[PDB]
Parts: sequence; C-alpha cells; structure tokens
Amino acid sequence: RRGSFVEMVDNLRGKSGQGYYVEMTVGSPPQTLNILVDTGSSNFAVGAAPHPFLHRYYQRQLSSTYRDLRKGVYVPYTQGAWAGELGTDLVSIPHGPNVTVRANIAAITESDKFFINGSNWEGILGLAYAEIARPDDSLEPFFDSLVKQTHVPNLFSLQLCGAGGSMIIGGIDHSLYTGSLWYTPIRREWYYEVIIVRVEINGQDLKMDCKEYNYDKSIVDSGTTNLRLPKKVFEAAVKSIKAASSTEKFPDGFWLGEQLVCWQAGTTPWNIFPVISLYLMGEVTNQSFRITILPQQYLRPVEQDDCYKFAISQSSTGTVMGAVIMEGFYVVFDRARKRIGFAVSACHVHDEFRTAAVEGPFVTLDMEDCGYN
Ligand SMILES: CN(c1cc(C(=O)N[C@@H](Cc2ccccc2)[C@H](O)CNC2CC2)cc(C(=O)c2ccccc2)c1)S(C)(=O)=O
Repeated sequence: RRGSFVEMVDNLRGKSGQGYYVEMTVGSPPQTLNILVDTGSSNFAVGAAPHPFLHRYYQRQLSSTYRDLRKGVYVPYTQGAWAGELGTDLVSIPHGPNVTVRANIAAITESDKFFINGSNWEGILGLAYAEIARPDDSLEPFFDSLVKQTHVPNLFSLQLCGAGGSMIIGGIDHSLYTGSLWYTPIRREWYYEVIIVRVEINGQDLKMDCKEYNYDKSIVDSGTTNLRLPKKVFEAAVKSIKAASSTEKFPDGFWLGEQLVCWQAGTTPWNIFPVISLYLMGEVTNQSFRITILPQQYLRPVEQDDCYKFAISQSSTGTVMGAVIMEGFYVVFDRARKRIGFAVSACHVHDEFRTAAVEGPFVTLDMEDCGYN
C-alpha cells in the first residue's frame, strides 16, 4: 500500500460548499495559510491584514525573504474583488511537490465580498495562464514559476470531492479515477478554454447550434461553484430539465437559484432529476466524447432537513464548467500537451442506480466552427 504521488492525495479541504483549498507555506520563518485552488484566474494572493472573516494572514514584516515589488494590484472577479501590493517570497506546498520557489505574491490589504465567513481559506491560487493575470501578463503566475524554477512536470490534476479532494502536482494518481481518461484540447492559453459541441438532458439533445454553447467562451473553473451557461443555453436547459422532472413541480425561483427546496433527512428523490451531458471536442478530427453529471452534482446542499439549491445558472461571459462539473470527475490539466483530461472520479457523489460518466468516442462534425472568434 503506497503510491508515487501518495503524499499529495487528500491534500485539499473545504468547509461546507465554499471552495477547495490547499495549504501553502510562504516566507521565512514559515507562514502557512489555506489557499483556494482556482483554475479560473491567474494571481496568487493572500490576505495580508486583519479581516473579520480571516483567522490568520500573511505578515510580511516577519518574513526576512520578502521582497517588495513596489506596485499595487487590483483584481475583480465575477464575485468580489480585492486590492493589494505585489512582492515575491519563498513558497512551498507541504502536501504538494517537494520543492520551494520564489513566486509573485499579492498581499491583500483591502477587499469587497471576496473572503467568505467560515470558508477557512485566507488566499487564492490562480492556476490559469499569464494572459489574464493582473496588472498584466508580465506578472508570472505561480505554476509558471514552479515549472521554470524546478523539475516539476508542467501538469497538475484535480479531484474535487463534493458532499476534500486531491491536487496532484507534476503528475496523475491512478487511484483517483476509474475507467479511462478522455482529453479535450485547450483551445487557447488564457483561461482553460475548451469547446463544447453538444449538450443532452437525459440523453435528449438540447438541439442548439454548438456556437451558442461557447458563445464568447467555455472554460474549466474550479473557483466557480456553478455550471454557468450562456443566456439562451440556460433558458433551453432549464426548460428541458423541467420537462424531464415533470413528476414533481418546483417554483420558478428554484430554477433561478433564488429559492431552496428541502427534503426529509435522507429522502431526496434524485431519481426524478435528469442527468446532464456535455460533449467535448476530442483529440482526433471529428471525434468527441461526453461527460455526464447527476443531480448530486448540480443540486448543492445548504447548511432533519436536507435543503438544496439548483446550481446551474446564467452567464453573459460564456460557459463556466465550475465545481458542479468538476466534482463528478478527476480533471487533468495537462498544460504540457495543451489538453484537459476527464475521468470518472473515484470520490464523486452518486447512488445505486446512476453514476457520473465519461464515454467515447462519438462522431461530431464541424467542431471547429463551434468556437467564438
Ligand atoms: C457567479 N458564481 C460564482 C463565481 C465565483 C468567482 O468569481 N470565482 C472566481 C474566484 C473567486 C473565489 C472565491 C471568492 C471570489 C472569487 C474565479 O476566478 C472566476 N473565474 C473567472 C472566469 C470566471 C465564485 C463563487 C463562489 O460562491 C465560491 C465561493 C468560495 C469558493 C469558490 C467559489 C460563485 S456562481 C454563483 O454562478 O457559482
């Protein structure tokens, strides 16, 4: 009993459904903080001043290795924003690779609706590319620094286990998934952009031009909770999901995420809700594969009553495959080969009748036209 990357297994945690974080130690002497893993941004930032929702924070004056870059930085997200100061310091991940690097670090001094009460994390690790980094692409992201300064392979993988998980850095651990890994191309290196070519609800094609699914863009984002879909796609998806679950009716607000519905302790009729499938462009011409999630992924619990929120929402900035999608699979961010792999997660939540799935190959033509330009 062991495994090459065994020490990195189960290195993620998450209080409630407020993100997944990994421990990271910065400065000298050591200052360890809980850092949110976010493939939807590219800045490494940590609370650096007292905040009502922070149990601890980065104290630069106590780190002898801290170097001030004398430059401010501001980062607005879909939800929240923070202001800070840039610098560099030594950074290691105790339950990650056995190395230490000097990386850029944004010390968060002011913030608005960023930190979350009870989340237990004090910072964020932007794992996306330099293109979307702030102030600009010259600020090298953490993973770029890790790869350039060490022998760590340019690849990381995530297994987010819903109701923490594993972030394998420099490789893959075969105990985190079952079946085979299917890869989709990273269309462009900024966000982890991918291309969705078909969508089905309980096997039924949504029947929309694939251009709508990627209108603007489609990305894999561990920092976003929901499966966010473009306006038109959202409306059509909701209509189909409602039709598929017609056995029982729910208020309009439920589908909008404004109303919660609770069931008796351990009585949620998962069987009445449909499974959702997204077909992704494959690595061979005209070949695709599909990933399928269950209501256990898109209906998220809320703090003897089990309350849930419909976690598929609308977006005006493209499709965002957030935690709702990632919690059903082991996702491999193979930066080295510009591709993202998906495999059924060994820890995903399911029941005795259904399971998440990754199947292929399928034949899909003109997938190149699905992308937005
Ligand atoms: C709009 N949605 C949404 C967006 C975001 C959000 O903006 N997350 C940012 C990181 C980010 C992380 C933490 C706090 C602020 C910003 C990502 O970099 C965003 N990615 C950019 C391309 C999308 C967070 C949550 C969230 O509730 C959440 C809380 C704690 C940890 C992880 C996720 C929910 S939604 C309701 O549709 O799911």
